[PDB]
Amino acid sequence: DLYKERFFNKASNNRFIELNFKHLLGRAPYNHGEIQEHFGLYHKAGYDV
Amino acid sequence: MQDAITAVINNYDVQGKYLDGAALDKLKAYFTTGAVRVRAAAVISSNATTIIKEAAAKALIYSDLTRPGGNMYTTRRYAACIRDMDYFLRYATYAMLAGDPSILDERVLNGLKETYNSLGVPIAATVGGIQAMKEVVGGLVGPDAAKEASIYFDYLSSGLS
Amino acid sequence: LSMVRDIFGRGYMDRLSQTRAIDYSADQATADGAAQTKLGITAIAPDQGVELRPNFTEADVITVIRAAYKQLFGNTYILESERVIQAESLLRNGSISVREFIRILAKSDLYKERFFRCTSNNRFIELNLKHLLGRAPYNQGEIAEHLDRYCQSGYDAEIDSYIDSDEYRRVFGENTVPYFRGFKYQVGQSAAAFERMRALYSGDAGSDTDRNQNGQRTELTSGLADPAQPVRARTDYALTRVDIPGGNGAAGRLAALDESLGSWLDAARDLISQNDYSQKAIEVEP
Amino acid sequence: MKTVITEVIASADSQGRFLNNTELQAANGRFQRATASMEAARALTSNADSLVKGAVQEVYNKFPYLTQPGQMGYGDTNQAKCARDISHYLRFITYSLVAGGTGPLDDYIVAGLREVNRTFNLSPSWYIEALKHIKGKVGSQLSGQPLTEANAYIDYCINALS
Amino acid sequence: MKTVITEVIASADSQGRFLNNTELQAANGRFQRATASMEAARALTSNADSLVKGAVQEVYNKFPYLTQPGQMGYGDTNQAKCARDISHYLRFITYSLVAGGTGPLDDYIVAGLREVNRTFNLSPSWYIEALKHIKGKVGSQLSGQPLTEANAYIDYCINALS
Amino acid sequence: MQDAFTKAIVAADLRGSFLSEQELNQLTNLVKESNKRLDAVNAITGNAAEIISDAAHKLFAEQTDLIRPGGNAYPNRRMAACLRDMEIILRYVSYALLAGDASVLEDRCLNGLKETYVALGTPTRSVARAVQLMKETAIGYVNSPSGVTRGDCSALVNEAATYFDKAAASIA
Amino acid sequence: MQDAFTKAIVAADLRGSFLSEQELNQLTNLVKESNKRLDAVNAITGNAAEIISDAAHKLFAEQTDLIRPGGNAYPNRRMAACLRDMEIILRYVSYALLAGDASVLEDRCLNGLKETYVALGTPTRSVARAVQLMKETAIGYVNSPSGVTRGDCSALVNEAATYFDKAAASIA
Amino acid sequence: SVLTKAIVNADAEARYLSPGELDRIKSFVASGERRLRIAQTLTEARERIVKQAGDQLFQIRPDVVSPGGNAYGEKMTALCLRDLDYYLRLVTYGIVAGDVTPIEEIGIIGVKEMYNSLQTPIPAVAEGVRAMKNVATSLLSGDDAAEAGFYFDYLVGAMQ
Amino acid sequence: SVLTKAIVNADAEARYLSPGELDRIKSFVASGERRLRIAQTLTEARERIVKQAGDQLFQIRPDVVSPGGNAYGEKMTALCLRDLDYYLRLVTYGIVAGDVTPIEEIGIIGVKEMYNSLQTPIPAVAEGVRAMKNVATSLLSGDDAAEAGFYFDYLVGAMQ
Amino acid sequence: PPSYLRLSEAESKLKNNEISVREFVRRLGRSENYRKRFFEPYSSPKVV
Ligand SMILES: CCC1=C(C)/C(=C/C2=NC(=C\c3[nH]c(/C=C4\NC(=O)[C@H](C)[C@H]4CC)c(C)c3CCC(=O)O)/C(CCC(=O)O)=C2C)NC1=O
Ligand SMILES: CCC1=C(C)/C(=C/C2=NC(=C\c3[nH]c(/C=C4\NC(=O)[C@H](C)[C@H]4CC)c(C)c3CCC(=O)O)/C(CCC(=O)O)=C2C)NC1=O
Ligand SMILES: CCC1=C(C)/C(=C/C2=NC(=C\c3[nH]c(/C=C4\NC(=O)[C@H](C)[C@H]4CC)c(C)c3CCC(=O)O)/C(CCC(=O)O)=C2C)NC1=O
Ligand SMILES: CCC1=C(C)/C(=C/C2=NC(=C\c3[nH]c(/C=C4\NC(=O)[C@H](C)[C@H]4CC)c(C)c3CCC(=O)O)/C(CCC(=O)O)=C2C)NC1=O
Ligand SMILES: CCC1=C(C)/C(=C/C2=NC(=C\c3[nH]c(/C=C4\NC(=O)[C@H](C)[C@H]4CC)c(C)c3CCC(=O)O)/C(CCC(=O)O)=C2C)NC1=O
Ligand SMILES: CCC1=C(C)/C(=C/C2=NC(=C\c3[nH]c(/C=C4\NC(=O)[C@H](C)[C@H]4CC)c(C)c3CCC(=O)O)/C(CCC(=O)O)=C2C)NC1=O
Ligand SMILES: CCC1=C(C)/C(=C/C2=NC(=C\c3[nH]c(/C=C4\NC(=O)[C@H](C)[C@H]4CC)c(C)c3CCC(=O)O)/C(CCC(=O)O)=C2C)NC1=O
Ligand SMILES: CCC1=C(C)/C(=C/C2=NC(=C\c3[nH]c(/C=C4\NC(=O)[C@H](C)[C@H]4CC)c(C)c3CCC(=O)O)/C(CCC(=O)O)=C2C)NC1=O
Ligand SMILES: CCC1=C(C)/C(=C/C2=NC(=C\c3[nH]c(/C=C4\NC(=O)[C@H](C)[C@H]4CC)c(C)c3CCC(=O)O)/C(CCC(=O)O)=C2C)NC1=O
Ligand SMILES: CCC1=C(C)/C(=C/C2=NC(=C\c3[nH]c(/C=C4\NC(=O)[C@H](C)[C@H]4CC)c(C)c3CCC(=O)O)/C(CCC(=O)O)=C2C)NC1=O
Repeated sequence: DLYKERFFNKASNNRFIELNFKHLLGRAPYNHGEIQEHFGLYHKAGYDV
Repeated sequence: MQDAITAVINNYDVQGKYLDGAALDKLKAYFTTGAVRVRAAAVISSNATTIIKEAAAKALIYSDLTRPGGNMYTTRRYAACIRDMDYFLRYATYAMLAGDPSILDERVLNGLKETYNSLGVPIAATVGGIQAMKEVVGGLVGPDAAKEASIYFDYLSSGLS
Repeated sequence: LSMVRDIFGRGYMDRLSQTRAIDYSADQATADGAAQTKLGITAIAPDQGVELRPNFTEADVITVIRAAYKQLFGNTYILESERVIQAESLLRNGSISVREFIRILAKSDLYKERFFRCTSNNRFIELNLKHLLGRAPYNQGEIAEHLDRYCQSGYDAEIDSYIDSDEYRRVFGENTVPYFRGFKYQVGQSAAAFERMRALYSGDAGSDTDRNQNGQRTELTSGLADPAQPVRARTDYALTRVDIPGGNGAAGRLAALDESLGSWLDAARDLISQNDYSQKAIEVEP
Repeated sequence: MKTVITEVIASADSQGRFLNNTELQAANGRFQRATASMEAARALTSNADSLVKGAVQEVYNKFPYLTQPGQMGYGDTNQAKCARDISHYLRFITYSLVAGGTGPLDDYIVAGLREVNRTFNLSPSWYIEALKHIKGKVGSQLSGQPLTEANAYIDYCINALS
Repeated sequence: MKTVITEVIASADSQGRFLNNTELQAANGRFQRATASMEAARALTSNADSLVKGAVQEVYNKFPYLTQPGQMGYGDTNQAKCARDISHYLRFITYSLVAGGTGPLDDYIVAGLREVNRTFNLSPSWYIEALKHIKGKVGSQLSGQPLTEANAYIDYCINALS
Repeated sequence: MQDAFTKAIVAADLRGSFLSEQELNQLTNLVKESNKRLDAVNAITGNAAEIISDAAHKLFAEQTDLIRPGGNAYPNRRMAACLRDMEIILRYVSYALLAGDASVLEDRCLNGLKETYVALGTPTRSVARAVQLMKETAIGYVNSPSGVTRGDCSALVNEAATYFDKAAASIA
Repeated sequence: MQDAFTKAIVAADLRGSFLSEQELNQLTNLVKESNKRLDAVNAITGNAAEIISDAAHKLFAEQTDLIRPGGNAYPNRRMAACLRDMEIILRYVSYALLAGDASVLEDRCLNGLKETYVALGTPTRSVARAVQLMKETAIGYVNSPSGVTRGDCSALVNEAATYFDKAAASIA
Repeated sequence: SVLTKAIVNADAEARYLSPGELDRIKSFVASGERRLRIAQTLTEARERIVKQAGDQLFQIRPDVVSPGGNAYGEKMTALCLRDLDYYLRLVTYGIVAGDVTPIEEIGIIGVKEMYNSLQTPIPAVAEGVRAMKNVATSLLSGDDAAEAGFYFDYLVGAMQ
Repeated sequence: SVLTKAIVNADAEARYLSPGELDRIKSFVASGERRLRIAQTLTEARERIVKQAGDQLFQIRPDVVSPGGNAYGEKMTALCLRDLDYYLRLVTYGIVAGDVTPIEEIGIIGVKEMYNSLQTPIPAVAEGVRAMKNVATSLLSGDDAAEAGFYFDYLVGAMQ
Repeated sequence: PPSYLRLSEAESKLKNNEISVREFVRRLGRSENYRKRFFEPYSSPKVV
């Protein structure tokens, strides 16, 4: 909930997906295909996957 | 700017509606208070200088504000401050005549909060200067006009805070 | 000009002046017209003590009996079967003074059951001073002298010691019902007697028999032994520990700046006194 | 604060008793009397300015020496505090008129009067003479029961000062 | 801010999921429980004044030395800031009662508590003793499920401070 | 102690002023309605016993726990205390009603009362209710009396209610 | 109640000892200066009324708010209370001065006084000032009296001042 | 200062300081040591100058300390001398810099509007300043008294 | 006038008069006879009006007519009432014109500078005008007294 | 100007750098104070 309350619970999916790239991978999103792939996974399988 | 009457006209114009019963009732509610607004403006205008002096005396001077280190220290800044006070009084008198606060937004509040932050002008102290002029005004204008004058001073002061 | 010559010269000749005496304006800022007496004491400020005089019909005797019962037993209900009908009959017949009627009521088994059997000896002394003398204890030594007299001479002799006191005779005489006095400063009275009387006097609605967690505890004795305190105000009047914020006016700042201003202040006052400004010649106009 | 209403209520309370016909009859007196009282009050209220200046002066005319230097009717501050004081008295007279009793006078002017006057070297004689004068002029501002009321309270102050 | 409602919504959202019977059952608990909670809240609200003065004093009675000079229970400002602080706790207890969860306590008093208390030389023991006392007196203002609720949150604060 | 006039006077004095023509006429109106006021106070006095009795019957009808052992209106001693308090409060409400001001009620009766009851274990909510019932019946009497001249007493009925409501609020 | 000797005795007793030759001579000196002390107490008694009056005139000269409505020395009742307190404090200061010890002042007058005034709404800073003015005038009199033998009373003037200063500090 | 004034004019013609607008600076530097000394001397006697100025003022214009006067009363007089203390301070600043500069921004621009609001009679403030000239000037050598006097007469001039 | 004001705004925007502008000319001209009557009454009582203004003034400010007062003396008072006569005249002009154009060019623009030079206290001139309002207004019907009163309060306003 | 026409709010707008000097000049050109005193009395040819 430390990560979830701060970076997921009050932002949209674009801010959340780009914050995942900054925190976990340490780099910025590369194209629109990286974001349109990840949010499809979020809607299909939830935040844990 | 807009007043009571043009507020209604423009609200209907965007719908392309002729004025209907609800509109006509609003305009009546303005016209029926009109003579009282005029009398109140003549009291404020003719006591302008005394209102500022009594408002400053209750809410600004005899204080750290007027002492070295204070924002209304120096004849320059004291003059700028009571100059401002005159603006507020004068425009509130316009808003109250018009029966619409839109002029207070267009010609007074827009950017003023940040202008004061940028110069260091104390906001809370300025609000007290506004609410002291209201206090004086409400005595001078009487039962007829007290509530109606008061609201545009309150509009001004919640516009800064 | 001419309107000047005629309606204007003599007129200026000092008549024009006479002077400029008049006013005053205001006028302390804040509120409080004779209120303070709001702390439940409005009825009491100085409560009006009931004197019963001779050749009295009855209505006066019934009023004195009600006042004496309200003073000795507080606002506590007394059953008609609990009233000392013999003492009321002796007072109605003028056979006893109001003082001796109070002695009979204070020695009664009802006063012994309510105030002596239900309460600690120190609280019984605090209450006897309240009921019989209308005041709080001045010193812990006064509670000790009454406690030693009680231990040596028993109950009825302690009651007589309050009623035969020169203080009782000087303040109530023989014909006045005791009334609450601790809200006045008397000559020789401790300033703490007011605060202690207020702690003992919970207002007119107060019951001295209240078995709820404080009424049987010594309200005053905790404080007395030493330097430590004040009285519980049940505390919605002692401002519930207002922490004394400090009534200090905007002038506070002037004081600070003029402290430099204060060097000029003296010069102000100092030249004012050598000087009077009645002089108005002012110009020279060479 | 002593009024007919507070007095009867005080007397009921102290006997643990509801207000009865005795006490309500009393109250009716106070209410029936309000018209005369309040007429006196309005007349004393609007003439206050001149009643005060009239009485102030009369204190100096009756005690000429007061207005010489070194004396207590000299200089702006003494003469100012005098007008004020008579004004206080007239004010409480109007209050007593409106209230239906001497309470306002008892609580705000009578309680403590002599101690104060004695510490400050204020002679009651002045104040009696201020009030005697006010009583003279109020003879032609009022009549009938409003005058009797005005008189009742002016005289009450004069007795408080003797 | 943690309430039963926010918790179930958070759990749904994080699985990208509509609220289902599991989550609505949960919510019914919070709503069914509101009556007891809000009774506790009203009682704690109106007694606030005395609950605070009672607990403040008890801190000095249990730690006598605090009230001596040179100490942190001395002078108007310390004793003032103390009453205020206990008042903050009771305030958030009522909020937690009304809200249906510990959120208000977690967000406004628990997050950061120790760092603050450690920088300012404030011993938790005082605050525990303030709360233990408040718990003693709330035994006779409430009973049944309102008392259990009041207790739940008072105890929650005491555990936060240990 | 204050009455409605005395209150005016205290506020005027705090300004340093003779009473305002505003305040004067407010008080002229109180004198105008004073016969009605006397009837209203008389309505309560003339039915005090029944007002208390009827309030009482109904209080214990609702709250049968008070008259069980363990209950705060049991045994006879406690019931007599409860009946006595009902009378005391009705009495100070009638005083306030003659006065046109709540102060005697607040200062001599309501001040400290809640804390007394809590110390005693007396259930304040039940006491508040007993006061609400006295109000219903008292006003009943103010509104429907013996051969009083017909007119409108609603202003006075309201004011009486606020005194009953002050007491209730103060105690609950 | 203590005086300067009694104080010595209490401290000696707490050691379990007969008075030290140190303490003996300190007390021999108090007896040495006792005629001066009697004149000093007499200076205050002989001008009590003027000391209070003059302090008073000057207090209200400075603080003209106290004598306006609401102000705490308005109306006559409050002014008489304020004049009375000025006398009470001057009285206990004179007692301390005869005694050579502040205890009667602290125990019978100053103990609880501040909290009394705060409860009452009496402005303590004004009361402190009235005490400072009494001090100025009282000492004036101690220093310049009717045909007293010429000598040095500064030790006693200091001690009197500390009693005035105790009271001021205790109250403000 | 003299520096500020010279420079501000310089940047205005996109030019370099010329051989005249250098000579004044040199004069000022030599003058400044003397100028600094005069200000220090004035500062030492400030309380005496103000007080004696205040007596000289109220004799010449008793009306300001009278019933309908702006400075009537003990604390309306206290503020009046404080204003006289303000202006003496600004006069020491003006002398030291060698140019009036800062004093203008601190105490004349806006002064009409300030005092009109307070209803202070401006020309009697000008008199209070003349009174200070008279006192201050009696504590300085002839040459230094003149140099000081220019700055007093400026303030007197600006309140006009 | 109302005419001059309307037209000047018309010409400056290069246009014919508005319905509004035409309406006010019509309402104005309808009040012609009434406005002329208001001026006549006041012209007819001019000597009485200044005097009563002059008494009201010297009670309220006995100082102006005192040693250090601008109007001190018989001929310093004569000129003062003459100035009061001037302003009443201008007020009659304004009332018949229906605006201030004439009042303004003749007696307010430049008035601060004139009176500052003469050292006349401006705000006590404003009082003299209030005093004239009070007298003049007591010789006119309620409706006409208000219409006149606007022009008195304007002059009072402009001396500010 | 003897505290005349001037620029209430005009001065604060020019300083503050809310308005630039060219702009302030343009405001000054179209104003009553200007129309009167330079266009109030002249045929259409010398005013230009
Ligand atoms: C916080 C919750 C949340 C929202 C609301 C959300 C919106 C959202 N919609 C998106 C795309 C989209 N959204 C639509 C929606 C529409 N197309 C239409 O023509 C219709 C008008 C409309 C359907 C009613 C389409 C077509 C795209 C894909 C656009 C593209 O890639 O070309 C994207 C880009 C990433 C992606 O394609 O997955 C985001 C972030 N994302 C989120 O995380
Ligand atoms: C350093 C620049 C500077 C100056 C000079 C200045 C003056 C100044 N003078 C003031 C008042 C005052 N000043 C005076 C002065 C006078 N009365 C007279 O009649 C005489 C003509 C004159 C004395 C020579 C008086 C009487 C007041 C009180 C006016 C009032 O309170 O209404 C006040 C308001 C009180 C305050 O809050 O300080 C200010 C700010 N402020 C500044 O920042
Ligand atoms: C020590 C025990 C004791 C006794 C014995 C006693 C007797 C006594 N009876 C009294 C009155 C009285 N006693 C009676 C008795 C009677 N009237 C008749 O006609 C009958 C013949 C008789 C009843 C059998 C009456 C009527 C009064 C009232 C007299 C009055 O006030 O007019 C009074 C006057 C005080 C009062 O009225 O309370 C006393 C002291 N008091 C005591 O303390
Ligand atoms: C232990 C010895 C002792 C002291 C010292 C004492 C002080 C004291 N002063 C009091 C009131 C008072 N004290 C004053 C004094 C003053 N008013 C002013 O404006 C001046 C600044 C000042 C006089 C110099 C006044 C006016 C009151 C009455 C306040 C009121 O009731 O409104 C009261 C409240 C009770 C009463 O009014 O009698 C106490 C207890 N009481 C004591 O028993
Ligand atoms: C100033 C006027 C005044 C009031 C208002 C007053 C209230 C009051 N009520 C009391 C007791 C009481 N009051 C009640 C009242 C009730 N019990 C219930 O269950 C009901 C809810 C309620 C009746 C409606 C009872 C039962 C007691 C006795 C408590 C006990 O001793 O256990 C007591 C304790 C002393 C005594 O028992 O006589 C006081 C002081 N006292 C006063 O002097
Ligand atoms: C609320 C009711 C109330 C009254 C009645 C009242 C009287 C009163 N008059 C006072 C003073 C005074 N009273 C006067 C009276 C007069 N001087 C004259 O020229 C005449 C001879 C006379 C008028 C007839 C004078 C001169 C003083 C100043 C005494 C002094 O401080 O030396 C003072 C001392 C405080 C002060 O200096 O103001 C009080 C309390 N105060 C009150 O609060
Ligand atoms: C929103 C919830 C919240 C809490 C709980 C809170 C606690 C808190 N208590 C503080 C101080 C304090 N707290 C106390 C507490 C006490 N003093 C005593 O007499 C007793 C021993 C004790 C009460 C039991 C004291 C004395 C200080 C002043 C510490 C200092 O600045 O030296 C401060 C430092 C800022 C300040 O000085 O006010 C915080 C933040 N602040 C918050 O915002
Ligand atoms: C002994 C003390 C005393 C009392 C009690 C008193 C009552 C009294 N009530 C009166 C009127 C009245 N009283 C009422 C009262 C009511 N009308 C209703 O319909 C309600 C049921 C009731 C509400 C309280 C009304 C409506 C009038 C007639 C209007 C009026 O005189 O104000 C009158 C005027 C004469 C009359 O019209 O009968 C008197 C004298 N006078 C007194 O001196
Ligand atoms: C009735 C009670 C009583 C009194 C009052 C009393 C006074 C008294 N004061 C004395 C001396 C004196 N009293 C003073 C007092 C002063 N010197 C000053 O210059 C100061 C103004 C003043 C300060 C308080 C001095 C200096 C002496 C002479 C030295 C001494 O004897 O200690 C003496 C010694 C005889 C003498 O030299 O005159 C007596 C008996 N004796 C008594 O039995
Ligand atoms: C037409 C609408 C309008 C308004 C309202 C307005 C306000 C305004 N106030 C300003 C400055 C200022 N405003 C103040 C005001 C105050 N000082 C205080 O201490 C008090 C709290 C307060 C008076 C009550 C001061 C002292 C300055 C000068 C800041 C500086 O020195 O630069 C400035 C900067 C330009 C200038 O100095 O004139 C503007 C534009 N401008 C506008 O165009």
